[PDB]
Amino acid sequence: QTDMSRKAFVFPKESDTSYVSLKAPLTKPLKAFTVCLHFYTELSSTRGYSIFSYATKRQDNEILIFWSKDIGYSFTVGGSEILFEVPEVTVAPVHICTSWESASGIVEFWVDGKPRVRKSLKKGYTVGAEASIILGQEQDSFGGNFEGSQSLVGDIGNVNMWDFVLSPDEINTIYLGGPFSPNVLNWRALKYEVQGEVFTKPQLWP
Amino acid sequence: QTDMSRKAFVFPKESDTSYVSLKAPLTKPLKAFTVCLHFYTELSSTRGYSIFSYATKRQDNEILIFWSKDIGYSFTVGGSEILFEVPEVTVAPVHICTSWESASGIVEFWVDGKPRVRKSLKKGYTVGAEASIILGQEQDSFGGNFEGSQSLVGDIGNVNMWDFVLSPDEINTIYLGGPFSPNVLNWRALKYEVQGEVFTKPQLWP
Amino acid sequence: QTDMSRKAFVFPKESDTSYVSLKAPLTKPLKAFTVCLHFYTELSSTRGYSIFSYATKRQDNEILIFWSKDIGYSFTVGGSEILFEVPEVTVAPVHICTSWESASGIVEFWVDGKPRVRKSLKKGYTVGAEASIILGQEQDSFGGNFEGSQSLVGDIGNVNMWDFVLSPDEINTIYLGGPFSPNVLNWRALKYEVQGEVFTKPQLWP
Amino acid sequence: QTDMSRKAFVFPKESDTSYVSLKAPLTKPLKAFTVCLHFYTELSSTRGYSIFSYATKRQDNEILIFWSKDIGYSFTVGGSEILFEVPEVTVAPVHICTSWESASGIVEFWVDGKPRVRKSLKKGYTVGAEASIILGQEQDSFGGNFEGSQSLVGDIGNVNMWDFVLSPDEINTIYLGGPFSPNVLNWRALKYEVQGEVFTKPQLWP
Amino acid sequence: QTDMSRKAFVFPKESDTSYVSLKAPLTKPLKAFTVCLHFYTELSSTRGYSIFSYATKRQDNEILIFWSKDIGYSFTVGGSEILFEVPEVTVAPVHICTSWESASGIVEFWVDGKPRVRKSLKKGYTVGAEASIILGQEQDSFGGNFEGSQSLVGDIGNVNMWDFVLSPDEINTIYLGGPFSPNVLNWRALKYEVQGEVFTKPQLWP
Ligand SMILES: CCCCN(CCCC)CCCP(=O)(O)O
Ligand SMILES: CCCCN(CCCC)CCCP(=O)(O)O
Ligand SMILES: CCCCN(CCCC)CCCP(=O)(O)O
Ligand SMILES: CCCCN(CCCC)CCCP(=O)(O)O
Ligand SMILES: CCCCN(CCCC)CCCP(=O)(O)O
Ligand SMILES: [Ca+2]
Ligand SMILES: [Ca+2]
Ligand SMILES: [Ca+2]
Ligand SMILES: [Ca+2]
Ligand SMILES: [Ca+2]
Ligand SMILES: [Ca+2]
Ligand SMILES: [Ca+2]
Ligand SMILES: [Ca+2]
Ligand SMILES: [Ca+2]
Ligand SMILES: [Ca+2]
Repeated sequence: QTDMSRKAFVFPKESDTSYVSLKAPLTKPLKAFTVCLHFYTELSSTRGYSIFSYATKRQDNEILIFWSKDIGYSFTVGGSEILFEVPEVTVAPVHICTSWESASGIVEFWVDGKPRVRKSLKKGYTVGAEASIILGQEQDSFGGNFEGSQSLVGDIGNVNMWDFVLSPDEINTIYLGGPFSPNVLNWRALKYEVQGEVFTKPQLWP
Repeated sequence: QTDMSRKAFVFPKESDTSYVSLKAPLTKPLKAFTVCLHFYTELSSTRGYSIFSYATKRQDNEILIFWSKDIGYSFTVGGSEILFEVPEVTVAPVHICTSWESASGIVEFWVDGKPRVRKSLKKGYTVGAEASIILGQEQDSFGGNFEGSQSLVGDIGNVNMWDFVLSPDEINTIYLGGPFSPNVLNWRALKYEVQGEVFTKPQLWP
Repeated sequence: QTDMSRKAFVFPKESDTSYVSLKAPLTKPLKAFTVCLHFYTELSSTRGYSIFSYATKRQDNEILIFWSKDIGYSFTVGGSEILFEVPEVTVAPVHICTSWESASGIVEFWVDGKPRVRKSLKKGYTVGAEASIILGQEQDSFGGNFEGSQSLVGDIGNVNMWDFVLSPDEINTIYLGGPFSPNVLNWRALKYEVQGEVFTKPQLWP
Repeated sequence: QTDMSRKAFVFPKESDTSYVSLKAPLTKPLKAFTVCLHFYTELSSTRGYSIFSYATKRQDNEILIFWSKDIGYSFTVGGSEILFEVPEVTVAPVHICTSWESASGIVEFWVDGKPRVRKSLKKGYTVGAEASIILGQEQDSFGGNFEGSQSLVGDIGNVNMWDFVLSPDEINTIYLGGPFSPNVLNWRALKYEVQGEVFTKPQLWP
Repeated sequence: QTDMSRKAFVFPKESDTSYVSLKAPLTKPLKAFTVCLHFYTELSSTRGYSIFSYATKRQDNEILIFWSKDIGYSFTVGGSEILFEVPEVTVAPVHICTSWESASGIVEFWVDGKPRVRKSLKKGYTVGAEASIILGQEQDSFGGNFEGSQSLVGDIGNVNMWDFVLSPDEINTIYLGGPFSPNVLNWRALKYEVQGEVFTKPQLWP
């Protein structure tokens, strides 16, 4: 357990061996979830990068948040991809929240507290519980097989994960700075593991 | 009767068989009306879509609100079309109010509480009372014959219908969030019928 | 006498025979004046139109306010024209005030409470008193000879006329909505005459 | 002495013989000064014009503020010119303050209370005391030889001149409209002389 | 010791021999530092210029802050360069803070109180203590060998240097004018040496 309030992981330069591993107390498979986080990078105009890699032994992309240059945000659960197009890209810290529900397949994508339209993806699916969560790298296998061209170079922090779907009002308090209690991943109670060239410094965003 | 406050219909993906059917207790033909609603979609840059389809046995487009790509808003009553051009299109939730009067033919179109100029359309017409109201699809016949390329993909809600013309001051309270009583269709007392892949989730707009 | 507060004239569709005739209790010829009004139309990008036509038996353009497409506002007194160029045109309600002085020829043109530079026009002239004032059409003769391509299609209201020149401080209150006592044309005590396809509905602007 | 508060000089139309002559009680030559004023004109997109002409028997451009079309602001003291480039030109009232110091050659140029970078001009010079100050025309000789193509057409006022350099804090109060005491030219105690077609009317700016 | 509060150095015109030399009480080599300053110039659109030149006998570019036209900000420590690209350049006063850490190589770059992403540079380096600090010129040798095309023409002031890395909260107060205490270079206690055509005048920014 570590209180990571006001701190953030920083990946200074592109690398093949830098990443942090988040550990989750999972026991039941997920029928829905919600992931929120902050990050800041200039790469969005040069190439793409991995933002949040959640892998399983049977599926290297169990749930992945990815930025594809010139296209926008890429959101894939269970190997199937959906896109949230973004034309104008301005370099600044950004806050994303994204949720998925099995019973309906609806996926919500919030960017800086403002919601994007709702789309479908993997209706009826069930996400694996025994996962490997990695920041700063894209997983091709369980916790391994990283591509350096998918590295994240910059700051990442404030990651929080639930096992249900957050309502608009809850998403607002999360972005606005209100008190929320995650039940999967908690920034204020993080069990993590550092590997490679990564540092912990005060966060740049408010 | 269903109180749909803070809830909205969501059509996740393009489809040919998804729609909700609103039921109206009409007895006299309409000599004027006013229709208001919220909706949110990214389609406006890809194609056009149906926003509100009100059909009669003799006229498949008794009153229709439609978005034509690259042109703007399309408003047709009794088969006759009038346009409200829109050059710049920004993706976000939008609130539309539109009214029509027979004695004058004047049509008003409000977008996010700001009015567009007044135009003429079907002066002296009389709208049919035995209608079929459909959301998420365009009607070519009484409650049927849907085109998939006219589907609405996204959120729609807060639909309310009167049988007279609302004054500017009245429209304001509806947009600003005040307490009003619709007299044709009431979001707070909706008799509807769901069909296909459609869901009811908390609304995204305030 | 009619109190026209909060009401406005609407010319829904293009026509050749629609207009209202304002009646003025004039006795002395005008050595200066000031005219203010609201209007709202989309025509500004399609063609030109007449906003306020003040005609005399000897001069069909005794004082005329006109929008010439691609050029801007046209202001002519006694047959002589002056232009206030406008490059960017955005469709929305607009408030114009315009004054003329004989002793100096100075003309002011205020748009939405913001003034344009001062220009000269017909120094020493004297405007006729026995006039015909028409809204929605352009006069080629005393109260007649309308051209349909000069029609005004939209809303017009809040027209008020003085027989002297209004100061900046006064113009401000008129735009902001303060109490003024006109002595030629008074919206709150209007003697007018309707003709053709014209209607009276609540005003759209605040 | 005349208090010209809230009133302004207006040059309605282009002319060769319209101008006002400001009279200054000078006795010592100027080793530094500061000039502030308001003005409003549409010419900036058509041609250039003279804003403030201070001439001597030996030097027709002892200190001149000039707008050169497509280039920006032109500032010349003692016959030597320096430029403050301006790319985008928007038509509205503008407030300029400009100062010069001999010991350093530093010139400051403030536009609407915001400063431009500092530049050099005529270090060690000494400005003549027996000058002719003219508004609305450009001087080629002592109080004469006007070029009509250099006329200023519009409003000008609030001109005030010191014999020292105003600090940033002081410039702010001058722009905001606070109590300042000029010791060369004072709007509230102006000894001037009108000639030609020029008028005194209330100012358009606040 | 000199208190330079509210004052700033001015380099009026391009020159080869104008510069101020800041003197620092250094004894130990720097394992990290942070530099903050204000500056204002129009050159950014014409050519590049030196902002802050810190040279050693063995390295003419021990730490240099430089603006390269059409590219953005150039930041080099120990001869190795890293870039913070800037596409749009608007002329106005600007406040920059920049820090470097040896243990991590992380460099932060704050512009007008807003941070750019974190990058790596010269991890494990050690900056020399016996340095020559120059403003307004670029050093090719210890305190000499200036290129005129690298001159800074405009205002510079409020320069402050620490020997550690400032946190986001500290950078904020420094931008706003907080009670910060530098321990290398202090604007409120500057031991400097002036040379050439440079002047000390009140600062232009707030
Ligand atoms: C199987 C879906 C792959 C999603 N994909 C996004 C493509 C946008 C650039 C990331 C590639 C993951 P990978 O490196 O393991 O192959
Ligand atoms: C008869 C008027 C048709 C109006 N129309 C708008 C055209 C703008 C793209 C929608 C088409 C209705 P439809 O699918 O039944 O033919
Ligand atoms: C005699 C001056 C005419 C002014 N004119 C403005 C031209 C800009 C399009 C309106 C035409 C008046 P008209 O219809 O009676 O001839
Ligand atoms: C001798 C310097 C002349 C400065 N000059 C500015 C040129 C920018 C268009 C105004 C011309 C003064 P002039 O009319 O007496 O010749
Ligand atoms: C050795 C690195 C040089 C950095 N450089 C920035 C280049 C961007 C225009 C300034 C040149 C220093 P110099 O004048 O001594 O050669
Ligand atoms: Ca993968
Ligand atoms: Ca990979
Ligand atoms: Ca149809
Ligand atoms: Ca259809
Ligand atoms: Ca006509
Ligand atoms: Ca005429
Ligand atoms: Ca001259
Ligand atoms: Ca001349
Ligand atoms: Ca160098
Ligand atoms: Ca050099």
